[PDB]
Amino acid sequence: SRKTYTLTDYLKNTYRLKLYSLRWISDHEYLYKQENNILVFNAEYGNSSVFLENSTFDEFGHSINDYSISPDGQFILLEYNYVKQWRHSYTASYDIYDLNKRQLITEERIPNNTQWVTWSPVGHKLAYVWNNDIYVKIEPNLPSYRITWTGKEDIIYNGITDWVYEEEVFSAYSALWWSPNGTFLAYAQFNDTEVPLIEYSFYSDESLQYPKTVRVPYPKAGAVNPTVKFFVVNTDSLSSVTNATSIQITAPASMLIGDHYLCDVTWATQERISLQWLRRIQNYSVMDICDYDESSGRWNCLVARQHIEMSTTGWVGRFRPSEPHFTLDGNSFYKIISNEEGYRHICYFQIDKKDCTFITKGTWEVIGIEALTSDYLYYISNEYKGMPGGRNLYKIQLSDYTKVTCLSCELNPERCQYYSVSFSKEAKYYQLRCSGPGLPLYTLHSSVNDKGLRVLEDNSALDKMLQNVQMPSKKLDFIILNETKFWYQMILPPHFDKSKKYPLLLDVYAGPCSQKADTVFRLNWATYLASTENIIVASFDGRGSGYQGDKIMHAINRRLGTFEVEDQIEAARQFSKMGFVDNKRIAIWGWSYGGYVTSMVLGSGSGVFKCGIAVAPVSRWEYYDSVYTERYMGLPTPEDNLDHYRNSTVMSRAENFKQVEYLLIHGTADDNVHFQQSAQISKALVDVGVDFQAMWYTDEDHGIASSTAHQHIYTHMSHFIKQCFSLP
Amino acid sequence: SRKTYTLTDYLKNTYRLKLYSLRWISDHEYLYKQENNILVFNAEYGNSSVFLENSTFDEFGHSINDYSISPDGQFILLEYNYVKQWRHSYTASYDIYDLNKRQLITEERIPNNTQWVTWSPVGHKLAYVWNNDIYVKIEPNLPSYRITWTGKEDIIYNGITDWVYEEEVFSAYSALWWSPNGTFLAYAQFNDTEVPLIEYSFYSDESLQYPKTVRVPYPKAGAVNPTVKFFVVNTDSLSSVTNATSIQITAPASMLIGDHYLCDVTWATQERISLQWLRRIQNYSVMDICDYDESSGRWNCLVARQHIEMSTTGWVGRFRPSEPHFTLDGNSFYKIISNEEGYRHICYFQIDKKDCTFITKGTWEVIGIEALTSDYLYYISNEYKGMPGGRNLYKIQLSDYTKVTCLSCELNPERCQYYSVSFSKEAKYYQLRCSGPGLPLYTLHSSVNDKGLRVLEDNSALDKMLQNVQMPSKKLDFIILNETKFWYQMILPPHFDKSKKYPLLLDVYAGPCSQKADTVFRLNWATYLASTENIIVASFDGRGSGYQGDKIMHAINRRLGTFEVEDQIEAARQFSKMGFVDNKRIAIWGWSYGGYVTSMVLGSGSGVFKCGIAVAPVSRWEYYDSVYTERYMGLPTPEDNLDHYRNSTVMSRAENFKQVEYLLIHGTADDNVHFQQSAQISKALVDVGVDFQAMWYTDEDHGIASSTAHQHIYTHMSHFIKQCFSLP
Ligand SMILES: Cc1cc2ncc(C(=O)NCC(C)(C)NCC(=O)N3CCC[C@H]3C#N)cn2n1
Ligand SMILES: Cc1cc2ncc(C(=O)NCC(C)(C)NCC(=O)N3CCC[C@H]3C#N)cn2n1
Ligand SMILES: CC(=O)N[C@@H]1[C@@H](O)[C@H](O)[C@@H](CO)O[C@H]1O
Ligand SMILES: *[C@@H]1O[C@H](CO)[C@@H](O)[C@H](O)[C@H]1NC(C)=O
Ligand SMILES: *[C@@H]1O[C@H](CO)[C@@H](O)[C@H](O)[C@H]1NC(C)=O
Ligand SMILES: *[C@@H]1O[C@H](CO)[C@@H](O)[C@H](O)[C@H]1NC(C)=O
Ligand SMILES: *[C@@H]1O[C@H](CO)[C@@H](O)[C@H](O)[C@H]1NC(C)=O
Ligand SMILES: *[C@@H]1O[C@H](CO)[C@@H](O)[C@H](O)[C@H]1NC(C)=O
Ligand SMILES: *[C@@H]1O[C@H](CO)[C@@H](O)[C@H](O)[C@H]1NC(C)=O
Ligand SMILES: *[C@@H]1O[C@H](CO)[C@@H](O)[C@H](O)[C@H]1NC(C)=O
Ligand SMILES: *[C@@H]1O[C@H](CO)[C@@H](O)[C@H](O)[C@H]1NC(C)=O
Ligand SMILES: *[C@@H]1O[C@H](CO)[C@@H](O)[C@H](O)[C@H]1NC(C)=O
Ligand SMILES: *[C@@H]1O[C@H](CO)[C@@H](O)[C@H](O)[C@H]1NC(C)=O
Ligand SMILES: *[C@@H]1O[C@H](CO)[C@@H](O)[C@H](O)[C@H]1NC(C)=O
Ligand SMILES: *[C@@H]1O[C@H](CO)[C@@H](O)[C@H](O)[C@H]1NC(C)=O
Repeated sequence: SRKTYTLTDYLKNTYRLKLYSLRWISDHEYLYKQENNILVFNAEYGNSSVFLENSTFDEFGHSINDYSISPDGQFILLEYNYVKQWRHSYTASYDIYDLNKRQLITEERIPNNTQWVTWSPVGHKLAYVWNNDIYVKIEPNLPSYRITWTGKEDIIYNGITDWVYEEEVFSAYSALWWSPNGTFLAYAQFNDTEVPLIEYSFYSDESLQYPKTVRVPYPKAGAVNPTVKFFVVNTDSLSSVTNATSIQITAPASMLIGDHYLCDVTWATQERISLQWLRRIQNYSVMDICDYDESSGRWNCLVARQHIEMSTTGWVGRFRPSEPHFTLDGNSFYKIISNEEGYRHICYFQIDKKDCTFITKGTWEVIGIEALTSDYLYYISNEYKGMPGGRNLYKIQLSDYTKVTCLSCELNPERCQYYSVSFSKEAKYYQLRCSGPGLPLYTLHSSVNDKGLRVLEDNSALDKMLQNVQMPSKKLDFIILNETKFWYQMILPPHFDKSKKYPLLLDVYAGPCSQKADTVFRLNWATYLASTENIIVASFDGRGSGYQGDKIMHAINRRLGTFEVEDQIEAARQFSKMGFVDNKRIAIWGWSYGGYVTSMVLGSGSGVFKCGIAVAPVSRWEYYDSVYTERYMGLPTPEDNLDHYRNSTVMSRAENFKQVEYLLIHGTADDNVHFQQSAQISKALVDVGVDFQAMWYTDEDHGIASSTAHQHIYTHMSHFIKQCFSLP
Repeated sequence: SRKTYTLTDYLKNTYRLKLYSLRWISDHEYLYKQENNILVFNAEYGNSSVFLENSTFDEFGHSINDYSISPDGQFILLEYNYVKQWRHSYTASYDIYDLNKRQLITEERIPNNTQWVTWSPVGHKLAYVWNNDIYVKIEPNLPSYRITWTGKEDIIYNGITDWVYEEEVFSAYSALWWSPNGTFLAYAQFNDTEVPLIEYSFYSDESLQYPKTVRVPYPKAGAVNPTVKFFVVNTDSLSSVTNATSIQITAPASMLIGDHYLCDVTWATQERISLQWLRRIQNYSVMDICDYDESSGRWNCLVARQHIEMSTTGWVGRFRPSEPHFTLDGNSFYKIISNEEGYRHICYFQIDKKDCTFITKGTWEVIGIEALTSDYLYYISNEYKGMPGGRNLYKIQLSDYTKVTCLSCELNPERCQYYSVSFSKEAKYYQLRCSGPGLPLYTLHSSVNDKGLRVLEDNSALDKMLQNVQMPSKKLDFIILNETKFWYQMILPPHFDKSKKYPLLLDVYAGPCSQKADTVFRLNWATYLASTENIIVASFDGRGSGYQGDKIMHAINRRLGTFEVEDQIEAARQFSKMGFVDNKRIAIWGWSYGGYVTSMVLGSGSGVFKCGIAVAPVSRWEYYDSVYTERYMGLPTPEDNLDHYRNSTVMSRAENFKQVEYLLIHGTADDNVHFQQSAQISKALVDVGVDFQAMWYTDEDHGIASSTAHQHIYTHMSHFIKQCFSLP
């Protein structure tokens, strides 16, 4: 066809995927960003109208980052001056705008540097965090009622997470949860007094004469963790001339014996809070159901209705214990739980009753409970066809658990095998979101019929463009390594010939609960390596991987660095048993956990790999964070699992790296997997005679995310792959 | 047959130069280590006696780092437990041993972690620094007096230097100076209170979980400097119940007007100190000459005894104002001053007189004054043959300044063109120390007659070893740019011929006062590049270089990054004009200042250089230290020289590096030229799109000089020059 997908197209984004990201604002209405105008669309009858003329700029002159409308409709927040912190955390400035008047509130403004803002779910109350303390505005033009006073930089956090709870427990900076009608404000406080700092240099722009040492409370494996308290405040009874009153609700006594984590907060009703707790050995978990009591102000959590969850073989959850989806009445909930057969399935709990009824079953897993109605529960799963790498929407009839209906399986079954869903409020309308194996398809539905109303974006211009390109295909299949299936994918070059020997990259992540063999569509680096340079970029899911039952996933418990690494050698070995793969040209690469896994493969002495690349790798598990590492490994005490902590290091395999070419990459401002880890790889290689290639990225974080640095890292890695595979 | 000088032979140190490391202890005797038996030798007659046996000090329990015999012979310091700090500084443990008995001094011992130790010049007194304070010890067994109390880590340095005084002022961790007979002890005090810290990480062993942040008071260009005060204690009047009085000698009013340094301390007489100060703009210096009185104990410095040394065109000194050489009576002195013509020569000063009288002149420079008797002043110079990178010993009859006589020129004129000298006490004997261009040759001589007594070491065993190895030859010659001779050296391959086109490396330092073209013999990395791989390694001293007058040296004044860069490029243009060099295979490399000029050459755009390697380079003069930088640059203020601080960065040349292959190298614990400096080069290259090779070194300093990291850096660089020059 004359043309390929080049590296320049990946880095500059020539061939664009169009998304259809909408925010629901009611039970029937949503917002979309059509050009620079924000339109509201009525999802029943189809019609739309312009809500924001004046764009993305003009209301003060500032380029706006977000447009959060209050749920009653009367007000709007304009977010400006975004300053990224870590993965979810940021600071910004916040002007509140009156929509019934069309004018700015210059009375009692939210101060710049604000860490978090959230409207109450009803009305127009605000709660915001600023300087580690919570603030509450009853009206947006009236003074803030301050609510905590204990906040201090790097030490006490009220209403926002610390480093490790952000990245590793909640997946979020926020630690405010409102009651559904707006009355109570629940919040968690974190305490980082005795937690040790990672210290790293930051060089800044050229004019900064002395480097800044950036210092971050960060527990690594075995270290002193943070501590957690949990509170509730009533907002309707805040005194205008006295202090707020925050009633603590203490964690259950089976948690207070050790170090523990608060891992979930979901309000069941206006007067009921569900709270999951996790022991530091993350295989024992306790939910409290905590009702208010109007005669005392307090929160009682009767131990009878608390629900225990545990693991005798791994850890509770996929990363954390799963979220309960309550029924409206308060008195029951559904929750994803691993069953007796090993597989993760929906389970119905009744508030004062032990155990659960499994409402789903089989050799496959539920991914998430998406929406709960009077008569249906909607869920995504990988059930369809026996493929653990596809996603489809389902609905269980709650009066007859045998009446499950797939709502997305058959809509376009060759093009669309990987769905997600965004439901409106009360679940009246649902936007399906296909994302492979053909081009992303975005469609709107009503829940009454399951009939489709409109097609929101079909990716037509993306299609028409890509018919010029010699595009690669994806094989998706399995290999039976015992009796059990293990899944894989291959991006194969265009014009692929089974009687020709191609070079073979493994893309690797490989960590606990990962998935790399999937039906998703991607325009990435691997698309350039197959399209232009004729490399098969394959990828394997082995022992330790997710979405397939705990006999696969929990294979790696107390044993990181072993079977996820060894089955990746077996995957390359197996692909080279097939006769379209060159034996003399087999690279391996990953980022992060895959950087780690790549280095352990390179240092195993297998013979199979000529070269590899490790970007921002872990190298030794005592250098990475406590919450993640000890979830799988235990504690690095010799009463526990110190022997495997020490036996699983990249450093202790340094000797075998002279059999291989090696590129090591890392960002010097990595707040996540610190530059330490790569500094310890490189020193071990130096101390044993091996030669390798290195590349630091000055000031770049864990994602190596800057536009110039992203262009550079992939250009450098391309030249490494091409020299290794003998390509001009 | 014949083998070749390989990289393995360089690294493992196969062909070893024997030196002759003697140490004078009298006017007629020296000590020399043989087998860890230290022997004393008699100079005239040549006989020896074993003074310390190798088997003695096994019972001690430790491997000894140094021996230091007292000037009366009654004692010895045994230094052990060496722990390097910076270039000259260290911490140690010290036992004293009695040589009239044969036992250790058991009580009143020098503490552990002592920073510096020195005997008085006559006798057996001990001044030591520990915890930043001076302690005096009149007899080895008696309790130590405590001279100072103000000592404080990182802040107050009594009798030792802070960072910048160690590196750039004294070349020495020491800041004690005894009087010749031992009655007085003088000291500097540095005050680093407001000097900004520089911060960097230290990762340490694999077992260290959090990286430590090293912090060092370090004044960068323009930043607040340390201050200085100067003191003298009479150590024959220390009270056993009260503190020692320390009389402070104050600097001249013409130094106290702004910032300044104390740059030389020389005792002239038993009651006469010479002190030499330098303004922060280092083109003005004042020598005070301060006499004691027994009338009060004050030290009065007469202004009718001050001598001013200015510079009209650059800075005072080669690196600092030169050391004075007092005659015995103390009333007159000789020092190396720049004459009217710009060339450095010996000037005879008389104390009360203003002017000086030149004792030498010509088109060459005096390197050092090495001895002063009543009849002769002995000096090293480059006069011989017109060669600015040769060295020879001279003597200058003080009764007749035209009766100059070269003591070393004609000894072995083909083998020996680079000398140094060590005289005995009172200058009765001298060791000459030839360094090339043949194998090093060590000889002893008598001063009364200039008769050679013996050969001490001749490197006979190395010469036998090298007859079976194909060694490279060395050309040392000159080009003529703008009517001036500028010298170069070429290390030419074995069996070299005029007809082939050889690839050319260009080794560089290039800094102010440097000399990379000389007559000294070396077995180095360049010897392997010539021997095995057939690479001409070349070197050139352009403008800015020393030894050739101030018309060449002060060309670079205020102007670093300018003519020294231009002239390494023009030297490589010129070397291509000779027909034996491949102009598609020029490369460039240096270390430190040489990595700065490598970088400024590689980013010039000249077309000459295909590749190069900057190791631990400067990149911006505001990141390097104040004392060095501002010597040649002024202050980085817009009232001074800011504009040229900004024009002369590597970063502002980043876009042009797209034309050249590039390897940037740096060790992360470099306390001298910080890892900051390469980290801002790489940011600049990234933010502009240019690929480059990188290499870091975890915990290596400015030297990159561990056994493992020395093997690894030179192996990695060897790969880069081979693959650039297309060599297998
Ligand atoms: C699809 C899905 C669902 C889900 N639910 C939770 C998380 C989650 O908690 N993610 C945080 C995580 C990225 C694992 N933090 C650790 C981290 O960053 N690590 C670990 C070692 C290497 C390095 C990397 N990369 C991720 N998903 N994804
Ligand atoms: C021949 C000779 C004799 C001598 N006596 C003293 C000094 C001296 O004190 N020199 C300053 C020095 C120790 C090199 N510090 C500066 C330094 O290390 N720099 C400067 C920028 C790059 C980096 C390097 N390399 C130099 N000489 N030379
Ligand atoms: C910071 C803090 O709360 N420290 C408490 C202190 O108040 C108490 O007096 C002491 C002895 O009982 O115990 C500490 O843990
Ligand atoms: C849609 O049309 C009806 C009026 O017939 C009404 O709901 C509203 O004006 C329109 N809504 C939107 C979002 O455009
Ligand atoms: C911060 O708030 C101030 C009010 O103090 C406002 O004038 C300004 O626009 C805000 N943003 C910045 C970047 O200062
Ligand atoms: C934070 O925790 C430390 C113990 O790590 C304790 O001393 C301090 O009192 C706590 N502060 C608050 C506000 O809870
Ligand atoms: C509220 O209490 C805090 C102590 O937690 C105190 O510092 C503050 O003065 C009180 N505020 C008011 C308005 O009384
Ligand atoms: C919200 O529910 C609470 C809890 O019972 C009740 O106190 C309050 O009256 C309700 N408020 C609103 C606005 O509905
Ligand atoms: C949790 O894991 C540990 C470590 O493998 C094990 O000893 C313990 O029995 C497990 N189960 C519970 C409920 O603690
Ligand atoms: C050298 O020999 C003479 C004569 O025996 C002796 O007096 C002198 O001490 C000896 N010196 C040494 C260092 O052995
Ligand atoms: C210094 O301490 C070491 C122990 O590290 C000990 O062996 C030695 O005897 C001590 N030396 C002195 C002079 O106190
Ligand atoms: C050191 O200097 C600081 C000013 O930076 C001053 O406060 C202190 O007194 C001085 N200390 C000594 C021992 O001179
Ligand atoms: C000075 O000496 C007295 C004893 O006379 C002693 O107490 C004091 O420590 C010394 N001075 C200082 C500043 O330490
Ligand atoms: C050293 O010279 C000084 C100054 O003249 C005098 O006070 C002292 O007596 C002399 N000491 C010795 C040991 O010669
Ligand atoms: C020192 O250098 C400055 C800066 O170039 C120059 O203006 C001045 O004349 C010199 N000052 C002295 C005291 O020689």
